[PDB]
Amino acid sequence: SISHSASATGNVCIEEIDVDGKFIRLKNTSEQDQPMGGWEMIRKIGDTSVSYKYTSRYVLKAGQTVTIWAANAGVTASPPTDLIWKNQNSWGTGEDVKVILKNSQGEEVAQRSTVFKT
Repeated sequence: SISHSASATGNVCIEEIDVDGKFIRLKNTSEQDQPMGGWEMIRKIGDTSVSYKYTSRYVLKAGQTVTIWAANAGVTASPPTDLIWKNQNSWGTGEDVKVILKNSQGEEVAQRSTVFKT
Protein backbone atom coordinates (compact mmCIF):
# COMPACT_ATOMS: atom_id res chain seq x y z
CA SER A 1 0.00 0.00 0.00
CA ILE A 2 2.08 2.80 1.36
CA SER A 3 5.53 1.99 0.26
CA HIS A 4 8.98 3.37 1.00
CA SER A 5 12.21 3.40 -0.91
CA ALA A 6 15.58 5.01 -0.24
CA SER A 7 19.32 4.89 -0.69
CA ALA A 8 22.53 6.76 -0.13
CA THR A 9 26.12 6.56 -1.27
CA GLY A 10 27.61 8.76 1.39
CA ASN A 11 27.47 10.18 4.85
CA VAL A 12 24.03 11.76 4.53
CA CYS A 13 20.70 10.12 3.93
CA ILE A 14 17.13 11.25 3.64
CA GLU A 15 15.49 9.88 6.71
CA GLU A 16 11.88 10.87 6.32
CA ILE A 17 9.44 12.66 4.07
CA ASP A 18 6.64 13.87 6.33
CA VAL A 19 3.45 12.03 5.56
CA ASP A 20 1.75 15.21 6.60
CA GLY A 21 3.77 17.22 4.09
CA LYS A 22 5.45 19.64 6.47
CA PHE A 23 9.11 18.66 6.54
CA ILE A 24 11.89 16.55 5.14
CA ARG A 25 14.50 15.18 7.53
CA LEU A 26 18.02 14.17 6.80
CA LYS A 27 20.66 12.45 8.81
CA ASN A 28 24.42 12.07 8.90
CA THR A 29 24.81 8.44 9.80
CA SER A 30 28.53 8.51 9.73
CA GLU A 31 31.42 9.40 11.89
CA GLN A 32 32.42 12.27 9.58
CA ASP A 33 31.04 15.81 9.76
CA GLN A 34 29.52 16.61 6.37
CA PRO A 35 29.98 19.98 4.70
CA MET A 36 26.91 20.63 2.64
CA GLY A 37 27.56 24.04 1.18
CA GLY A 38 26.11 24.23 -2.24
CA TRP A 39 24.18 21.03 -1.80
CA GLU A 40 20.72 20.74 -3.31
CA MET A 41 17.59 18.96 -2.19
CA ILE A 42 14.90 18.36 -4.75
CA ARG A 43 11.32 17.41 -4.03
CA LYS A 44 9.41 15.96 -6.96
CA ILE A 45 5.66 15.46 -7.03
CA GLY A 46 3.98 14.71 -10.29
CA ASP A 47 5.46 16.94 -12.91
CA THR A 48 6.83 19.50 -10.52
CA SER A 49 10.22 19.69 -8.81
CA VAL A 50 11.13 22.18 -6.11
CA SER A 51 14.71 22.99 -5.03
CA TYR A 52 16.25 23.76 -1.69
CA LYS A 53 19.81 24.96 -1.51
CA TYR A 54 21.96 24.60 1.54
CA THR A 55 23.78 27.72 2.58
CA SER A 56 27.51 27.90 1.96
CA ARG A 57 28.71 27.27 5.42
CA TYR A 58 26.17 24.58 6.30
CA VAL A 59 27.53 21.49 8.02
CA LEU A 60 25.62 18.42 9.11
CA LYS A 61 27.75 17.08 11.88
CA ALA A 62 28.42 13.41 12.59
CA GLY A 63 25.35 11.65 13.76
CA GLN A 64 23.22 14.76 13.57
CA THR A 65 19.94 15.51 11.79
CA VAL A 66 18.55 18.42 9.87
CA THR A 67 14.90 19.09 9.34
CA ILE A 68 13.83 21.29 6.51
CA TRP A 69 10.48 22.77 7.37
CA ALA A 70 7.71 24.18 5.22
CA ALA A 71 7.44 27.93 5.68
CA ASN A 72 3.94 27.56 7.07
CA ALA A 73 4.56 24.68 9.40
CA GLY A 74 4.58 26.85 12.47
CA VAL A 75 8.18 26.07 13.26
CA THR A 76 10.78 28.72 13.97
CA ALA A 77 14.27 28.38 12.58
CA SER A 78 16.69 26.68 14.91
CA PRO A 79 19.98 26.04 13.16
CA PRO A 80 21.53 23.73 12.76
CA THR A 81 18.73 21.29 13.40
CA ASP A 82 15.73 23.04 11.93
CA LEU A 83 15.86 25.21 8.90
CA ILE A 84 13.09 26.80 6.91
CA TRP A 85 12.23 26.33 3.30
CA LYS A 86 11.81 29.91 2.12
CA ASN A 87 8.52 30.61 0.38
CA GLN A 88 7.65 27.02 0.29
CA ASN A 89 4.51 25.94 2.01
CA SER A 90 3.33 22.58 3.23
CA TRP A 91 2.65 20.29 0.32
CA GLY A 92 -0.23 18.08 1.32
CA THR A 93 -0.49 14.32 1.63
CA GLY A 94 -1.04 11.15 -0.31
CA GLU A 95 0.60 11.81 -3.64
CA ASP A 96 3.76 10.03 -4.45
CA VAL A 97 6.82 12.06 -3.51
CA LYS A 98 10.47 11.64 -4.32
CA VAL A 99 13.31 13.53 -2.78
CA ILE A 100 16.80 13.64 -4.18
CA LEU A 101 19.93 15.04 -2.62
CA LYS A 102 22.79 16.40 -4.64
CA ASN A 103 26.28 17.38 -3.60
CA SER A 104 28.05 20.52 -4.73
CA GLN A 105 29.11 18.82 -7.94
CA GLY A 106 25.53 17.99 -8.85
CA GLU A 107 25.90 14.30 -8.14
CA GLU A 108 22.97 12.48 -6.55
CA VAL A 109 24.17 11.13 -3.24
CA ALA A 110 20.84 10.21 -1.69
CA GLN A 111 17.20 9.64 -2.42
CA ARG A 112 13.91 8.60 -0.86
CA SER A 113 10.43 7.98 -2.20
CA THR A 114 7.02 7.45 -0.72
CA VAL A 115 4.52 5.75 -2.90
CA PHE A 116 0.85 5.18 -2.27
CA LYS A 117 -0.72 2.22 -3.98
CA THR A 118 -3.91 0.21 -4.27
